[PDB]
Amino acid sequence: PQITLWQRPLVTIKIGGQLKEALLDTGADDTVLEEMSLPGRWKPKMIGGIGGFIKVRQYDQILIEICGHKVIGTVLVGPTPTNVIGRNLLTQIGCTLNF
Amino acid sequence: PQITLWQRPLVTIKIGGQLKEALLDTGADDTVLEEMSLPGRWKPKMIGGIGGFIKVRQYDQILIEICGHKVIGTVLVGPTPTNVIGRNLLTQIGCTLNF
Ligand SMILES: CC(C)(C)OC(=O)N[C@@H](Cc1ccccc1)[C@@H](O)CN[C@@H](Cc1ccccc1)C(=O)N[C@@H](CCC(N)=O)C(=O)N[C@@H](Cc1ccccc1)C(N)=O
Repeated sequence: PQITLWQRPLVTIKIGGQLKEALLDTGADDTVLEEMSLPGRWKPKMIGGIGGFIKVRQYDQILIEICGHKVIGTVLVGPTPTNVIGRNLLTQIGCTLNF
Repeated sequence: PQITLWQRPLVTIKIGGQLKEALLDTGADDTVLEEMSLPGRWKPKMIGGIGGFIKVRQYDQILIEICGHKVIGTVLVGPTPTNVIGRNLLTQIGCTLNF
C-alpha cells in the first residue's frame, strides 16, 4: 500500500519460520537482520554505515514474507541494532518512493 | 515524482548556497550531511546507526531545496560517509513508500 513517513516505516516479516518486525530502508543496499537461527551455510562479509563497520554472515536464496509478498534473496545476519529491509528486497516487491 | 529502487535513491539538494547530492533514506529519522560550512547556532549531539555512533552538530531551522521543494528543518552535520535525507525532511515534502 501507500505508507507515509510520519512514523518509522515498520512492517511484519516472516523468515525461517519466525515472525519479526523490520524497518523498510531505502538507504540500505542490503537487508540485515539481528542475530537469528538460520539454516544452510554462509560466506562471511563486512558492511558499513553511519558509525563504522560490522561483520555479518551472508545467506543467499532465502525466502521472506514481507507484508504478504513472498520474495527470495540474500539476507545478512549480524549485530545490527534493528532489522532493516534493504533495496535488494524492496525492488523485489515493487516498492517505490513518491512525492 | 515516482522513484524505483533499482539504484540508490540519490537527489540534488541546495543548502547554504551549495549544491550537493543526498540519499533519500526512509530508515533514518534524521538528516545528516558530510562536513560543510553552515552559518548559525548549534547544540552538539550524538547519533547512531549500524557500525556504532558518531558526534554531529545540530543546526536547526535550516532551509533546503530538495528536488525543488523548499523545506526548513533540522540538519545534522558530521563525519557521515554520505549525505542522507531523513524522515524529518521527507515528511516535509510529502514523500511516501508504495507497493
Ligand atoms: C544496512 C546497510 C546495508 C549496512 O546500510 C546502511 O547502514 N546504510 C546507512 C548508511 C549508508 C547508506 C548507503 C551507503 C553507505 C552507507 C543508512 O541507510 C542508514 N540506515 C539506517 C539503518 C539503521 C536503522 C535503525 C537502527 C540501526 C540501523 C540508520 O543507520 N539510520 C540512522 C541514521 C542517523 C540518524 N540519526 O538519522 C538513524 O536513523 N538513527 C536513529 C536511530 C538509532 C539510534 C541509536 C542507534 C542506531 C540507530 C537515531 N536517532 O540516531
